[PDB]
Amino acid sequence: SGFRKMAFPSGKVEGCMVQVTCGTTTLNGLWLDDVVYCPRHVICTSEDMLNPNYEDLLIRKSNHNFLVQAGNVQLRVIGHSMQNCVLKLKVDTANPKTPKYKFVRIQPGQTFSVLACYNGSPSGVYQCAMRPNFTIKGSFLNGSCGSVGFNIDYDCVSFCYMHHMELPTGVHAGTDLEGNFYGPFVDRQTAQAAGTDTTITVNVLAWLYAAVINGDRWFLNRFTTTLNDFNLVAMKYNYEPLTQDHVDILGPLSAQTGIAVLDMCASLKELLQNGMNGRTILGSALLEDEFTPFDVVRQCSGVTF
Amino acid sequence: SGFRKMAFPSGKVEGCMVQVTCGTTTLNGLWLDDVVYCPRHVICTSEDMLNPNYEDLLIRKSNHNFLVQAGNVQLRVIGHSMQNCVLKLKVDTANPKTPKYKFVRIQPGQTFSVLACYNGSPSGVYQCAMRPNFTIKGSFLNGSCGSVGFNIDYDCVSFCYMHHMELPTGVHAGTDLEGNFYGPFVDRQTAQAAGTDTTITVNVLAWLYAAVINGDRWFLNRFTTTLNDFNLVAMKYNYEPLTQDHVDILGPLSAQTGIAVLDMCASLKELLQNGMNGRTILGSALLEDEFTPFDVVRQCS
Ligand SMILES: COCC(=O)N[C@@](C)(C(=O)Nc1cncc2ccccc12)c1ccc(Cl)c(Cl)c1
Repeated sequence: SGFRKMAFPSGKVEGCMVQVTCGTTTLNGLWLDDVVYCPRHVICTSEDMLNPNYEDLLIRKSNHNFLVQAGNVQLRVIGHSMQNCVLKLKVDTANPKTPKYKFVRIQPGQTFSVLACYNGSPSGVYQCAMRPNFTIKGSFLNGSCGSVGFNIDYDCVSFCYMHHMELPTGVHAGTDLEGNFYGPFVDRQTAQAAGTDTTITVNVLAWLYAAVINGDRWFLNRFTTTLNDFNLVAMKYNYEPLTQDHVDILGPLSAQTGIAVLDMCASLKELLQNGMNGRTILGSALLEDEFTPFDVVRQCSGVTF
Repeated sequence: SGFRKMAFPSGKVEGCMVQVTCGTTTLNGLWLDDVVYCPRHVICTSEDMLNPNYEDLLIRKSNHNFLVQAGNVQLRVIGHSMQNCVLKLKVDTANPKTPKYKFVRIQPGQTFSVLACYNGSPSGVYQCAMRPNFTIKGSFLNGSCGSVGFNIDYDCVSFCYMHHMELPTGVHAGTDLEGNFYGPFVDRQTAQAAGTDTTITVNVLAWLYAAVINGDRWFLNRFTTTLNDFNLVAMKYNYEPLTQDHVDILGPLSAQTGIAVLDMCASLKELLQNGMNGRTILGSALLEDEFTPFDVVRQCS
């Protein structure tokens, strides 16, 4: 029993965290094989952040301008290239702690673990979801840039995020490991605002299935709904539309609990219109949307890494 | 900015997780140096669970009855001893991945990370707190026994918990790494019930200070209170009494935010009386009590 917000074990990623220093800026880098990946804004100071020509700033840099530190060992930079918003520092040493890894771009609603680092040193791990507005509600302080988001698939680490910045509302923006931003964000100093967020519907439904698996049934009802009627109601409460893909994905949880997805939709529909009424689901007074259907299965079955 | 429930990086503890098998039972062990620590109930049979004599069952066991597996390598048991509710299996290999560590016994209200394992294999990490009733609200399935609770402070792993059992309410009971149970629990199938839980008041106040640091001030008020008047109100909502130690502990957060501890106590009384009114504090509609004053300072500086 129990349902906690659980991150993947961070050991395989901790062995990849390095400190990258370029001039006055110190952020984190991800050392995989003989390459160190980090946000390209490390080559930026104060005027280099306002209106920056990154190709122009990078051509002016030499390999010895980047001080890379793996623990107490300085890594020798032998090359530098830029792919989108990520800087790639070729080093002389291949990381012996390099795990089996992939660079994957995730979709909104998908969750991943974040290993928050400061000065190439891991300080915490947490689980969060790529919001529909492409931001992450992270916990980051100055110096966290270059902290990575990942999923662990069997023995393979799928890197899906690199932290670049904090928006004025306290939410975070970053890129996949190929330097492509998540959302309409750019890596510079300009007016950028996160779009109005929406709730990840498939994730709330998965979390309601997890509540049923844990003995919380108070919200269940005898009613069912059509997918169209549910989406008409969901749109009104700023909830993401539920597709037939989502209904299919929730199939195993529906089979395990004996509650059809559209029957669970009718419970969510009542919860949106009438509220919790002083009651809680899995210790929460709000509908949780940062557990995917796979996360629920993984935690309520016992999958290991 | 931001406030998340944050666990410590689990790498240093992952390198210590082994699988311990004794007869039909398979749970997790913690391999530190040449010793593997695990719950002593790994030696228990079917009829030897309601009233087990552990000294008697252990004297009947030999080193080859324990199959210890570190990844795909079978470790060789060369000794066995029992310290309270933990079994210590002396092995012939010192764990090369052994970090700088300590065994620390924590007090209720203290937080720690849990690395949940199944068959000596880490499946996930989460944060939780020692409840005032000495249980943890964990997420554990059968086979998670021997999973450990830890804190990491300046390169050193402080082991503070080892999972032993699930109570009938779904909450969990376990021991410190010296085998001493937290709470009035025993490692027997006897009728055991967790005492009625209470909210960790000092932790809620620390979390309200974290909300102020993050710009959330809606709950603040013009009032202050006496510690006695606060405790009289707190006990009515099943909140732990706030001691002068707690008031002292919240001093740095009080200095940083400019809100006196007893002034924040008056905010908390009002929150208890009125509720949230559709508003949230740090993305929560409930008062969070699983962040210590030390966690708040750590995360906000
Ligand atoms: C055959 O195992 C039955 C069982 O419950 N065994 C465990 C081992 C048990 O509770 N363990 C489990 C741990 N954490 C979550 C658990 C969720 C579900 C089930 C089991 C959990 C048990 C039981 C009674 C005692 Cl006194 C002790 Cl010390 C241990």
